[PDB]
Amino acid sequence: GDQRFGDLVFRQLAPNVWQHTSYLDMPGFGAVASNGLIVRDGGRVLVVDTAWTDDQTAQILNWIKQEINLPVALAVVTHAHGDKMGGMDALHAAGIATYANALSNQLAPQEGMVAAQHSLTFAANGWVEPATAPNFGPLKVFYPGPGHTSDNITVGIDGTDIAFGGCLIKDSKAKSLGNLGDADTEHYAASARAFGAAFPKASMIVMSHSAPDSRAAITHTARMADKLR
Ligand SMILES: [O-]
Ligand SMILES: [Zn+2]
Ligand SMILES: [Zn+2]
Repeated sequence: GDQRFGDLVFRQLAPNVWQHTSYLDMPGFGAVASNGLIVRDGGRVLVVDTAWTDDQTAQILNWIKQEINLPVALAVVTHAHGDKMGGMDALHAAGIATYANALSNQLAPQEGMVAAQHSLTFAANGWVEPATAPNFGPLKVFYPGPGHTSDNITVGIDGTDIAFGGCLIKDSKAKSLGNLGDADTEHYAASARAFGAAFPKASMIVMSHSAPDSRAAITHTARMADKLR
């Protein structure tokens, strides 16, 4: 099913929703896939997450030009690590307005990333403060608490069965929680469960480093996270 386009892979998940996948060759971990999303909302496109690098992110935009040929109205990036924010300059060179958690933008420089141009803030229940998320279309942005990182956010796609956990969530057969270098080991389990609770009807869980899975990804991730505390 998957479309190969240069060194990236694109898979349609639902009407109007595609998964983008990019790779980085890192001894110790093989060629590491990272996934994000592309959403068509009528006459515009929305992107969730960059690729690892600026060049790869430019290739995402080239795939969008070829396959959709509509403007990319905005991108939201789900925390300040390179698999999610490595390509910010490519977005900015393309004139795309970029959004991230306020805390991601503050952490971006120390993580070697370029901040998004706009900051999202969150209400006490975890839902994005509306004034900070203009024109988000079907993207429903939720801060579940600290986990994979302090700043990690998640995104549901209204009108679909899809919720994106980014690097917070691992698939139901995952043998570890992957990169824990910036993790909050105390709060991870709860944050994973809060993601699930925010998007109860989402039966397709999309994530950064596994193929899409059932909601067993959420329960399994949270059980792996229980053991870090
Ligand atoms: O990451
Ligand atoms: Zn990360
Ligand atoms: Zn990651």
